[PDB]
Amino acid sequence: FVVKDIHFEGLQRVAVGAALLSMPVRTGDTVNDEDISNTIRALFATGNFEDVRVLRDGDTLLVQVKERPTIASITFSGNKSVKDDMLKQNLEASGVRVGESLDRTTIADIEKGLEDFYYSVGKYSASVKAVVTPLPRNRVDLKLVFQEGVSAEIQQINIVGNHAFTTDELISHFQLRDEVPWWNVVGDRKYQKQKLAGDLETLRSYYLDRGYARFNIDSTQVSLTPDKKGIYVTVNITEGDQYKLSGVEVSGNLAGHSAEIEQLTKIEPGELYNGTKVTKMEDDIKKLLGRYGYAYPRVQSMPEINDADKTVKLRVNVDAGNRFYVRKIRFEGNDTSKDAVLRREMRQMEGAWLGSDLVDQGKERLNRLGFFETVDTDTQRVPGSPDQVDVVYKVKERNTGSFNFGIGYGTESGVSFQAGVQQDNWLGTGYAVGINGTKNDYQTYAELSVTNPYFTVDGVSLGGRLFYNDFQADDADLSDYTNKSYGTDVTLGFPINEYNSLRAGLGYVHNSLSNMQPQVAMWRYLYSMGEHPSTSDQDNSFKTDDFTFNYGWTYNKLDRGYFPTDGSRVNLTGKVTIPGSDNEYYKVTLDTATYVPIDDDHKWVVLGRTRWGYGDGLGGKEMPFYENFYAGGSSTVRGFQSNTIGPKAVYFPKSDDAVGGNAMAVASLEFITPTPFISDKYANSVRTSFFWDMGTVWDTNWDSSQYSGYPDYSDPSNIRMSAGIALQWMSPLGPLVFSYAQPFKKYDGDKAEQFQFNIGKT
Amino acid sequence: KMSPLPTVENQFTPTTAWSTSVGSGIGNFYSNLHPALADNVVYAADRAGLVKALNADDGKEIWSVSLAEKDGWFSKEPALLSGGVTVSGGHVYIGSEKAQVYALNTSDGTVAWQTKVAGEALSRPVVSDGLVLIHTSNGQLQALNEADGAVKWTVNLDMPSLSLRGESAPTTAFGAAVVGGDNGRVSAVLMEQGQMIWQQRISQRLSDVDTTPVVVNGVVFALAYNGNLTALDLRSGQIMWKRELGSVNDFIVDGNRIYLVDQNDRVMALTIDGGVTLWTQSDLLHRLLTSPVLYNGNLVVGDSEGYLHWINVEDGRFVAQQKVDSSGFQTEPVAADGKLLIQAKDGTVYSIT
Amino acid sequence: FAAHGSRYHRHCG
Amino acid sequence: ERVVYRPDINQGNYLTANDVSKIRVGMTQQQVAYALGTPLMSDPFGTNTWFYVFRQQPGHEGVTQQTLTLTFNSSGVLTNIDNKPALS
Amino acid sequence: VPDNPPNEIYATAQQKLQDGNWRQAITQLEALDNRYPFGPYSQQVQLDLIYAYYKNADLPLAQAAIDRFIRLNPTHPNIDYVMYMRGLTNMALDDSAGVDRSDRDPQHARAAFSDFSKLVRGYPNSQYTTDATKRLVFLKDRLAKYEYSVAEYYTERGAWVAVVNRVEGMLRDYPDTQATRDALPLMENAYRQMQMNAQAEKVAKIIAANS
Amino acid sequence: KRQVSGDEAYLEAAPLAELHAPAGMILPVTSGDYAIPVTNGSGAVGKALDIRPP
Ligand SMILES: [Zn+2]
Repeated sequence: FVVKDIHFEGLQRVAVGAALLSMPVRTGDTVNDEDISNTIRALFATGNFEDVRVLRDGDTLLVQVKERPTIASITFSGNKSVKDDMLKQNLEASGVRVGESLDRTTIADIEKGLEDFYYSVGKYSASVKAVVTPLPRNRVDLKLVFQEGVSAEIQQINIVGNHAFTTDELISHFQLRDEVPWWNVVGDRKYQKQKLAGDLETLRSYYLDRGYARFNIDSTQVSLTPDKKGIYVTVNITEGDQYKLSGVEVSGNLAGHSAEIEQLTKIEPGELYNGTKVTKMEDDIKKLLGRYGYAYPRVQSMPEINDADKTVKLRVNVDAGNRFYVRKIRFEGNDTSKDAVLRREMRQMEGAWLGSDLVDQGKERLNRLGFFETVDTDTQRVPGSPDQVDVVYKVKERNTGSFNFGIGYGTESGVSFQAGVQQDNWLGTGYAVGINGTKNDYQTYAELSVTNPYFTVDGVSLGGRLFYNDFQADDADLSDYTNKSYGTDVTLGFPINEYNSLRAGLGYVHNSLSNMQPQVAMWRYLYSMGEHPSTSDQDNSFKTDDFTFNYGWTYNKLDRGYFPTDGSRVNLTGKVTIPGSDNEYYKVTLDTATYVPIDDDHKWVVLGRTRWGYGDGLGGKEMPFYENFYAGGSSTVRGFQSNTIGPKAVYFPKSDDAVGGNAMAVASLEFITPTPFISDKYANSVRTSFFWDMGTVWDTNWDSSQYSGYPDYSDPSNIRMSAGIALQWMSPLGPLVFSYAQPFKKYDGDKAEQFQFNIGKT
Repeated sequence: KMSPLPTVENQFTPTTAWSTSVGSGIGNFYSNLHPALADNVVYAADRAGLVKALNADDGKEIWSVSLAEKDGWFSKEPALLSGGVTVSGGHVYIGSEKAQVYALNTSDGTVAWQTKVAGEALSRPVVSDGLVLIHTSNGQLQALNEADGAVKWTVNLDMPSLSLRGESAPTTAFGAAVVGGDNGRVSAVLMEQGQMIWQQRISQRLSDVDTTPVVVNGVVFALAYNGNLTALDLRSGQIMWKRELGSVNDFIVDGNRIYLVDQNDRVMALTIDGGVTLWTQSDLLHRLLTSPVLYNGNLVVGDSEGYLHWINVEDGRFVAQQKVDSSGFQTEPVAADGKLLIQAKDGTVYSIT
Repeated sequence: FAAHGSRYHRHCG
Repeated sequence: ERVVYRPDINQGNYLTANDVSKIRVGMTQQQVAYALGTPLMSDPFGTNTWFYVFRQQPGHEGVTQQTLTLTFNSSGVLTNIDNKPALS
Repeated sequence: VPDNPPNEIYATAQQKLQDGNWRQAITQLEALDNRYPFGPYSQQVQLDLIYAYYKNADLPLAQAAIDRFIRLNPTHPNIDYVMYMRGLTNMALDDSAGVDRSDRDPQHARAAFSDFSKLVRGYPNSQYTTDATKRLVFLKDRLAKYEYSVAEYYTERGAWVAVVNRVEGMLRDYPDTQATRDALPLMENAYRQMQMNAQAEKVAKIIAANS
Repeated sequence: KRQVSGDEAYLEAAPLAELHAPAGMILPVTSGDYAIPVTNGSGAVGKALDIRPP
């Protein structure tokens, strides 16, 4: 047979010219059944068709073919466990995408791919089906239906071979969890291989930190329950004896700093081996070699062990490397935030010698802002220069605007509500604005604030606020009056060190008082101000306007933000009225908290707290009665009802109502011990303590000589005391703390409240 | 999904003879702990400890002892008894998850010897000519001399990346042991030193593990999860006939017929002479069943909902149904010397007429 | 005892 | 003033006595580059001059700067050297 | 969404594309392209699709359509139109809903400059060249202002090597722009601060010579 | 959002201006990458060009 022509049928989409180019045979060629078979198998090999059929017609080589149907629609059903976009990402494999061509023969591959995907999610019993429907013009649509099954969970975590420690102590630090109480927050019983590897390396570190130089992990097995609901984890370990440290030595390309490195490497004899100390020593060697301008200092250490003496000798090798210089720093991805907003956070200077630790800590500084989802870094050698590089940062922004709401309860103030909206990166400028409000039983508050974190390039900040307040005293168990106020402040921040900073600013406040119940302590102040209200009536009012100068200082070296075990925190604040205002007074406060561990494991610690306050008028006038100090309650002295400590009211026509005083002193001492009866797997999440409290409040201006029939409220000798027990943990509803204490030294007007608690943020 | 309970009329009314609780049960932990009977006394155990001996007839306690350590701030740690209870001679052998193997004398429960093995002992121990064989979680097979408790010989077996919880208890015939494996393989070892005689692959996620095997009249029968039932010669790993069945539960052979429970919880019958089915009883599907036993001319199978089903083997039809305990039944029943006993997922032990 | 606001506390002795 | 928590501000090439001491008159640009490293700035307005600057301002102290100016012939041969070890 | 022959599909689509909102004009276009991807209408459908995606502010889909067409048929007679539309598409990403936008990322402007340069170099006699030239002479100044801003930050930070290098690079790359003419006093100040008076005088001569 | 740029305006800015070289010195050599191509003729500018496809 000779090709007079080639005739096509069914080529509705695939080009006839493309097929004519694609066959191994052309017009005029001698053809047999072998060439016909080659043509049809080649057309099958093209992949555009599902059913190729060919024939030897009278005057042409006939090809009649149905092309592969084109998929025009993808739909899902029953997939609610996993996101539709996640399904779309998963189906990117195997050429399953809209607009392309496929066949029904590959459905099982999709089935098994989806099954494997949900197995990787942990849905070991999931099942999937597909339904396929064709359409004219050789179009086709498909739908996918999903059954999620049941997600497996970890049943037990077991360690065999340990003898030095109990298994619960080792389990307690792992990411995976086998027991989760309903009243605590410790995690979830999901299984992930990355978390398993992290737990394995944490277990290795836990033994390397205590002198077990010969520690090794033999094998690990993961087992599945026959119903495929539970997962079992078991690790095999073996540990030898503890080893002592005999000494260290260092050699290599030290580049002349050998004595300075050697003075850093010395360790006293008799200490146990410690991998954390070894790593810290080598990191300090890298840092010290890095401040001399080397870009990539490389160090390495291997331990030499002697099994006869149970001693380890440490060998360290150091390679200085070379010097590079930074030619340019570029940012990309910041399509909204200003360039300077990112460039401010860097620690590497452009046009200076490179520092790798500086680049990493600049990445961390940029990541701490929270404006970006992810941060990446790359160092690229500029072409044609042996020793110049460019540093490039990759960022992806996120929406910083949010609105938040909260609720809590406690004996101190009852039900509390919180609500507000905030925007941290206004127009990509770095400014922060927000509006906030709060309501308690006895107080209602609202404010609006604006803050510029960089008023000066060194970190000096500038901000202000505008507020409104509404305080009603009788609902707080005080003497009856009502105070509504508004004003505005402006303040500066000035950091001078990593741990402490200064503060200063100005402010204005306007006060309005009403419904004042007549009493001698209040009307002393009114007479001092020069007003003579009517003793028999309750319907008096008073107005004042003041300008104040504020300052402060804070010191904070605490070990960690939650459940600290070491450090101290001190805060001092002041206030004074500049001339031209109505009142003339000053006030100063100071409080202190410090932790002193008594155990090497930092599970037995001692806590001590204090609080002081003082204030008086400048001349002639007195401090207003609404600026007084208060004591008692869960915040100040446990065991006493809120605001009950101090002087008491004396009406004009004595009672348990407290009025507070213009001087205060409070002290406390507390012992923290491990919880006795919680299982060790999560015993560290609950803190239990015993305390001893004391404090007093007195009014320095009380003229005792004219009021012999009443106690002396100017005497600071009336010290109150109490002692008890308290405990706290993180509830699913939020932070939670309980207390029970009994006062063993009280006076006539003090009302006790033995059981106190608080739930959530208040 | 799980099928609802069937409706039947009972040709006889089984009743509880006596019941005695033994501490807590195995809980929700999957384990192999089950009671054992010999010489008209019954031994049971708890996961925390508390090995207890009870007389067969009255069910009253004879002696009790606890293996847990009892020192602390008013707290104690469990011993995690997962290995099954078997008795031979005057000793009682129980395994533990802490890699301990305990031997308690029958007279008073005092420990005779205690030996630490290479891993978690999960299979029920078997006793043969002074040696006890234990299949550990990490794939090691060890033999301990029953007199002193010392290790005799050890054989190492491969372990896949993922497997089913549980291990295959070996069986012994003609001085050589036969044991399954987690890699879908059956191996035979000589008893004295541990020389490997022959090995064969039975199976086709990719999980494929084995139960205990059984040997009769010179041929070896084996079964593998999601795999193939097979018949093997004792001389070598030659294969006669094969079918597409798989189960993690035990199976029983009698006369010329084989009874088993499918992993899909389907009861079936097969012939020894060839792989052909006699009848199929498929209505308890996806209810978590247990391995079957033969008692009083009937086939008795527990249910995880706490029901006990009686099946007639002549045609595969229900004959009875009973509710026993609300806790459920996971472990296998045991029947010997005219008695039938079972332990719930709770510590209660039942004696059934 | 009385329900002063939402808190429950002694207004008595 | 100086009291605020500034970072460290490094600028320019890093120089040492062992490196500056190796420079002799008549060496080529390639040898000078091998000895010290490529300079971060040079004269752009039409003279073959290289400026080496070593400036530091660490912590809570003042500035310290060293300069080293090298003048090269049109053939690429060093002809004059000028070392100023202290800031004016 | 009703099924129809393409003659009145395109008739109705074009009738509601020449005027009215784009939100329904797009919808019949993807329906026509999806159901009848191959046919006489293909090229016109693609070009109208690009126009609709651009004008409806669906910029990434417009990018995808242009990038598909430009290599699907690089021999089309009206390739300059698509090339200019890519230029417009890239230029449209450099602003958003004023505050000065110069400080932000300029990569889109750089891509737009390259795109318009390729257009004006490839097809001098095309009708779009005058507007392309105007857009790129705007883009040059926009690119210069970013380097000016960076130098103005470093002159406040107090790093003088960075300032002189930035201003020198700006002088090398954008020699004839208002940003460079306003930015060279920073170079003079940095030279005077590093006690390089011999160079400070030369920069002073330049600033004195040019107004 | 950002639909304003689809009807863009005010793209016209100040023209470019060359720098003069003082006596006895030279200016740095231009990179040449961002050099503006020279053109001839005239055409529509701004709104006067039709963006509608052919
Ligand atoms: Zn009250």
